[PDB]
Amino acid sequence: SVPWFPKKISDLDHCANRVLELDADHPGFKDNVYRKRRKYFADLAMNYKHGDPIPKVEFTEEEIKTWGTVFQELNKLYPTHACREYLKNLPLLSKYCGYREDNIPQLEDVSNFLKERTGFSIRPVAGYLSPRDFLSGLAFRVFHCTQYVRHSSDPFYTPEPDTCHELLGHVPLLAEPSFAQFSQEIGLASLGASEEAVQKLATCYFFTVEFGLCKQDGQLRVFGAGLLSSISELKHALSGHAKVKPFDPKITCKQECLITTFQDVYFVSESFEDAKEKMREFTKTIK
Ligand SMILES: CCCn1c(=O)[nH]c(=O)c2c1nc(Cc1nc3cc4c(cc3[nH]1)OCO4)n2Cc1ccccc1
Ligand SMILES: [Fe+3]
Repeated sequence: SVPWFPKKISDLDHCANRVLELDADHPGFKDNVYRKRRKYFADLAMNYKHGDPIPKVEFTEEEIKTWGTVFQELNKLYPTHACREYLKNLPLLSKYCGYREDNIPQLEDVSNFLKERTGFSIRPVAGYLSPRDFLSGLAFRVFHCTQYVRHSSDPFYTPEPDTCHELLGHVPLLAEPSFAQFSQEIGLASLGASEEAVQKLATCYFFTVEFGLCKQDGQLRVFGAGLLSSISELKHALSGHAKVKPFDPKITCKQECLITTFQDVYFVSESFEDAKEKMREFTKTIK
């Protein structure tokens, strides 16, 4: 008995809304106005259907300032920290999608850019989905993406994904063919897979797509989106203070995914091609 899974891109309409409303420690928890703004974003995502243009948003001066603060600091770090594929694609986004300190890019523009480059596209998502449903988007080269901005009281830290994390952390690598293929194959492996297998694929995703390191020309570089949008952990990850291990799915999938602190350990992939090969070998063992 295989569980239901999407068979075509529009089938994500039936799981994208199955969202499993701020946590007590959220910076905007007591902010009625921010709460109202978040309801606005959540409704845009809930009402979205595949085929729609993604609704364009007029961001407030406050939201744009928060983005600018994060953008400015992270861009100082990227040349010495980010992998070559990230650095190659970031300027294309400045040119074609309006990445600037004083402008938050629109998801529809970024989606059109990705569609041309690698066939990836964006779907706005209200909030957290099951790992099964989130990974199933990747099978159709769909990235479920938050559209809201973090609270302005703390521009540097966010307990959840926001659109700064999506646009600065995830998008430049989805524009890279080798990474897009790697990501899609995680989604494909997940379709109709056992609960057990889905969880293991989710953890492998976490320690590559979200917090991965890679080796390039003998150096350690960052490709994980969660690192690329966190000023403090981006620096920490390439400091001598961090614990590092080679990416190895059978080992990596045993590691706990930390959400409110720095990771205990980071995994180093040799290349996106090699990570992809290692996942192919791994998925055979859990089908
Ligand atoms: C299968 C992987 C786990 N996983 C899941 O099971 N379901 C998801 O919906 C999911 C997810 N992962 C991410 C995307 C994501 N990026 C993150 C970056 C972070 C983070 C959490 C993140 N979740 O904390 C540290 O930095 N999402 C999208 C998401 C959207 C809105 C709120 C939370 C999460
Ligand atoms: Fe993420």
